[PDB]
Amino acid sequence: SGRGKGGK
Amino acid sequence: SGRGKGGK
Amino acid sequence: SGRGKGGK
Amino acid sequence: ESQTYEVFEKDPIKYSQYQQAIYKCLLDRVPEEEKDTNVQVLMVLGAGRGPLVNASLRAAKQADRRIKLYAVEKNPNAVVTLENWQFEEWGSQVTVVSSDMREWVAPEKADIIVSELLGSFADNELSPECLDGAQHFLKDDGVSIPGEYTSFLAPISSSKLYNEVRACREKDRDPEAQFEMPYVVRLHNFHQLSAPQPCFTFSHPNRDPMIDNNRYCTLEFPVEVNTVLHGFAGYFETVLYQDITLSIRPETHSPGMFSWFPILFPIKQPITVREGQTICVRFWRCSNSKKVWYEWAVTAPVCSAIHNPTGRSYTIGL
Amino acid sequence: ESQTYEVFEKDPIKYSQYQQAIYKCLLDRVPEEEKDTNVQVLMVLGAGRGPLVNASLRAAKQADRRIKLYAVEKNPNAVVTLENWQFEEWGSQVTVVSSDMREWVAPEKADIIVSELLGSFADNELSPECLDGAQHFLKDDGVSIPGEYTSFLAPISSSKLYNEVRACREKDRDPEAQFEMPYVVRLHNFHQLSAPQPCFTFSHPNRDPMIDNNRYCTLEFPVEVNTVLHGFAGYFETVLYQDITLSIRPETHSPGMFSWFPILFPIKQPITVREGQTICVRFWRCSNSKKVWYEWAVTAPVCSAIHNPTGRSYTIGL
Amino acid sequence: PNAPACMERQLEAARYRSDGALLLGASSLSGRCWAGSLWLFKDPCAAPNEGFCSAGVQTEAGVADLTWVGERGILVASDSGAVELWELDENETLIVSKFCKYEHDDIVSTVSVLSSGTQAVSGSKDICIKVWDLAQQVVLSSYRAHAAQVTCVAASPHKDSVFLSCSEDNRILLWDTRCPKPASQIGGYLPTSLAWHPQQSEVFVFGDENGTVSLVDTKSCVLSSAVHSQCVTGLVFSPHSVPFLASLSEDCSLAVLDSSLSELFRSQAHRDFVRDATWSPLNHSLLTTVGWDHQVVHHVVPT
Amino acid sequence: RVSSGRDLNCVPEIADTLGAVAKQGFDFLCMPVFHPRFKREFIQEPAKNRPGPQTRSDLLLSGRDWNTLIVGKLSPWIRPDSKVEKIRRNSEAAMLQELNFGAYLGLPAFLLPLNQEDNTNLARVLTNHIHTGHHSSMFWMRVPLVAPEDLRDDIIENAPTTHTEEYSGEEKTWMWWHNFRTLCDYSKRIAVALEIGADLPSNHVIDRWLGEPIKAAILPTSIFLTNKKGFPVLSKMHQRLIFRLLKLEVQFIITGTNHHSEKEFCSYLQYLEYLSQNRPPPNAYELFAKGYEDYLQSPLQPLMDNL
Ligand SMILES: Nc1ncnc2c1ncn2[C@@H]1O/C(=C/[C@@H](N)CC[C@H](N)C(=O)O)[C@@H](O)[C@H]1O
Ligand SMILES: Nc1ncnc2c1ncn2[C@@H]1O/C(=C/[C@@H](N)CC[C@H](N)C(=O)O)[C@@H](O)[C@H]1O
Repeated sequence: SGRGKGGK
Repeated sequence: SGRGKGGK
Repeated sequence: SGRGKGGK
Repeated sequence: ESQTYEVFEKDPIKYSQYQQAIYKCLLDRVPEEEKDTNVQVLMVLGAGRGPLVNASLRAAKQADRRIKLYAVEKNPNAVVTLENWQFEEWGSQVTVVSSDMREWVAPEKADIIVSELLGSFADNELSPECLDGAQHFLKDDGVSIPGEYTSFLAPISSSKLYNEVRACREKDRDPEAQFEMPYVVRLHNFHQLSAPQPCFTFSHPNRDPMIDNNRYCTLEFPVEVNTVLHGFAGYFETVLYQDITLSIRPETHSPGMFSWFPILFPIKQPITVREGQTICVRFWRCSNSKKVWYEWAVTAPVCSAIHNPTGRSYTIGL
Repeated sequence: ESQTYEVFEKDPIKYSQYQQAIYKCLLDRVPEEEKDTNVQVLMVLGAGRGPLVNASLRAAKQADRRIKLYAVEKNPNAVVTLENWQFEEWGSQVTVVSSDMREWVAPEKADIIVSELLGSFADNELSPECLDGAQHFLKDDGVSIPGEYTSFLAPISSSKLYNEVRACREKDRDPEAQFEMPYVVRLHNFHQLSAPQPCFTFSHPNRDPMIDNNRYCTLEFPVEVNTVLHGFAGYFETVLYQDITLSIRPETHSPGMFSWFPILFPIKQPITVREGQTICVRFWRCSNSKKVWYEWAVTAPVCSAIHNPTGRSYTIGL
Repeated sequence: PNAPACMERQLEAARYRSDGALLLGASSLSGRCWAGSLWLFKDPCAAPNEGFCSAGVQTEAGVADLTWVGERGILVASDSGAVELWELDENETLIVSKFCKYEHDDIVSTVSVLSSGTQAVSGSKDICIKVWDLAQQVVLSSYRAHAAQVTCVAASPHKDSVFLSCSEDNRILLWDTRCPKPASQIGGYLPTSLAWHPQQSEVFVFGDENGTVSLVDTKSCVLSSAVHSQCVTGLVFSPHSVPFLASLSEDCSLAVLDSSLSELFRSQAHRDFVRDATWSPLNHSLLTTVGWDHQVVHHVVPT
Repeated sequence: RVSSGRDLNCVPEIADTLGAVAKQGFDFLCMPVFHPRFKREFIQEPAKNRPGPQTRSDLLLSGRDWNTLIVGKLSPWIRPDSKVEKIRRNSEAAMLQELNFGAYLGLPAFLLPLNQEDNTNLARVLTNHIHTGHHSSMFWMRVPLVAPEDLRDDIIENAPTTHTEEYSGEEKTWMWWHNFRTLCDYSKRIAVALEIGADLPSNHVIDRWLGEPIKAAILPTSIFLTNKKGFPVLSKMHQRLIFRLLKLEVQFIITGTNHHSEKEFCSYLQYLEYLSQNRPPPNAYELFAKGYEDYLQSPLQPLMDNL
């Protein structure tokens, strides 16, 4: 969300 | 188990 | 020399 | 850790086998007429949280023989459990020793030394080195339980496992180190390519001066199928005492015993094997005064690199 | 290697100092009247290619005293040179022993043990551990040459050296390991920021039961300049016997002695230091039964990470 | 004797009362249960044998310190954070709880009865010092003067408003409760034990964490000696007109010192930490020590 | 909603204590693993050869209970930064012993104090244990907002308390934490157990802890006020700090004895629940962003990539 992708 | 540790 | 080895 | 010892203790078969082996040994060493005068000195070498100490006491009760027990353990955390058991239940009959069996200055010699220092490949937890150091406190006619153990190897095919090992590449180490180390694994999606063959054997007590626990074995495996070789499955068998044994070799697997899963020695590069060809593998057991390791290579139908030279990817600390 | 021993041997000052120390010791131990009856047992512990054996014989000739020599060396390659010297020149007066001094079952006790097991930071070649193991074969009134050694540290500034350490990043290891290890370096383009202060001391023979060669030192360095801290220069001093010493500490440097260049302990991140501030450094000498290592940290004017925890980047093998 | 079947291994305290009966305090610092017990031995030579006590009682938690309150009362510094008062029955065959007040927020390490015998002082790991009224079973005052654990509190032998305290904050404080700011700081290594001189009103001794014993006079320089190789656990003056000074340590020894702090007697009878020492009121040359090795040792001191 | 634990330094019977604590409504117990008064010797005879068990058995609780309900506490006598060499050496050996027992038990967390400026050797011993085996456990550094030396009663005649503002001086305990974590090289297993006092310091001291890995907030019973009904409550300023800590989802720890004697113990925990229930409900944005707090994401690239 909030213009982001990926992460964990 | 089976004489092992760790992994994931 | 001077108690050292290796380098370059 | 506490839970590791707790997992060990969940295996009912293993300890009932140790109890049967101690029971038979006590009967062979003390005749009925010496029942009330002969006190056998029993040392549990690597006592953990006390199941082999309890197995020894049950064995002495069922044999109707007198025992004097020492429970030797180097792990101080497990020593807490042992010392709480000693005060609450065991009493004076058990002497808990917080020491490495290789350093302990025993105050008396033993009639029987009991240990369970076995890995999935038998000698991979360093049972030979440990029992070699403890040997000097066993009497001249003394018995070691286990008396013997043998590792076994079998070639396997598993593109599933090959890919599983492949994904174990970590930062800050050799990018191929994951292929130069064994894994304990409950092998499932795989093909055993030839019957397991014996690799390395150790006997206790060891009466071949200067021992030499280093070993070199060549094994030739007939293969009746077209396949791809990805590694070697490792198993073991052990003679606790006479006919009382434990085994994880599939063909002679002790029923209901789950303490050990097989071991897997991978190879870096998969090897194509045609029907009727022979897989020739070479295995070495190596050491210095600090570490023990295995090195391995395939030499037929094609050569592989020697895996784990000088223990560069995997070592077993002494 | 042969050429390494050949470089050691090129230092005329070092051996002439050892000879003077042995010469004085022999005179203090044997009165003139006991000249022809009293044979002193001298053991050269870590004999290399034989210069301290020759230094001992020259010392005994100039003292006009009788000596019985043992030349102990664990390196079998150097043992070849020693055994060829023993047959061709020395004779029966010298007994060459191919052994680790920590394992050797000496057949006689020594009056004097002579060794040169010193690194640029004194104890970094493990002279304390080696002489501790050899201690049991030195007589109750026995002398060890060297009798004592002390390491010294001094804060330094060198963006040139910081960049030199930075460029030592290698594949398959921690990308910052190069900052967690000492280097032997002839420091040239640098600024010494405060006077060298003593770090660790060892005395031989060691009469503090269970020894404990592990150490922890806090040093506070006054800094009179605006600068940038990049690491610590390490040096040492040693008392061979009484007033006969060797030093690489700049202020007391033994003239013309080039056997040791200073050591450098870098820090990962450069530290800004203002005039009038204090540099506080913490150094630890750590070990297990297998390895010895150093750990270090700056705590003032700002904290650094602890460098080399558990010997993760650098260890000295036992 | 209607008491617990077995006393705990770790003997913490030993105190003779006027008639020569011996009061013991013990805790189990290991094993399953971490509690304590209180014991009276009218025959001190039978101690620590349970079947030969006059009275014994189990406490809920460990005994970190204790003291007599007159001839029949017993004040206990507990692990629970409570200061407890126990009392010997008229038959002296039972030890009955009178009060258990949980006022400290951590272990109560030290306790000391003031001159009157109607009030006491407690010190704790909670950093507080409390003044108690023993009859009303209440805290009269609570003081947070220290900046670390309170190691020892010692009531003046003859001045009911004066006591000493020491702590891990490296302070020795002289208290006089008649003052608006009641504490005053007395001028290296942490102080660990305190003992007022029984004859000299403004004189006291203190032991430190490095084995040193020091003689101090409130007025003013201090006389000292390196008596022990480790922490000075306790300091107890003898009952003689010219008292001797017993010192005990984690180094497992007992030393008996003179006026100039010079050694006269040394004992290595204990195999573990020496915890308390008490001089017999009947035979002045007999000093009793207790330790974590579960030994009650009766020493014959050369007087 | 609120995850809370009990802090005790006296546990006479482990099973009985856990039960009493669970009944009170607590989710965990911070407790000593070795008796806090049981000082041990590792170097000098005869005390180094002390027999019997060094502590309570691991068999007293199930593996699940050790893994989820017990937070270990370092013994108070363990002083790795002591000026006395002997204490320093015995403390290093005891600290390693206690941390290794905690890891043996599989404890989810272990509490260590930061109660003075110099904790260099405590950091060194901790860093060394971290680089030895099983890397799962959390270390909670118990550090106060206000150092005991700075909140002592002004009752020492010849040592008055400082009535002058010392801007950086009042922020001292943050520098204790900062230096400690710098030494341990920002290990993610090292977090803060922030201890709250009866009187809060200036806002700048409180804000100094913003962005810090706070895993727990320690509330002594002695900081609680009493209401007309006789039940424990907190000052408006303390409540303001509780609300900030609730947004960080810290675990609250209740330490000390019951000071509201004629009002039961779970009342302290009932008050925290009250504050937790009586907080502003999250808005549309806050309800949407729940789960993404401090979650790093790659910025979308709708030009180079097809969404
Ligand atoms: N050299 C040694 N000296 C003493 N104990 C050792 C040594 N090497 C391993 N051990 C211990 O012996 C052990 C054995 C285990 N493999 C089995 C444990 C236990 N007997 C059980 O069957 O449940 C572990 O507890 C180790 O800590
Ligand atoms: N434990 C040991 N036992 C025997 N020799 C050792 C041991 N440790 C080191 N050495 C040897 O002693 C040595 C010493 C050198 N640092 C000096 C060599 C020589 N004495 C010279 O001054 O030219 C090397 O030759 C090592 O092989």
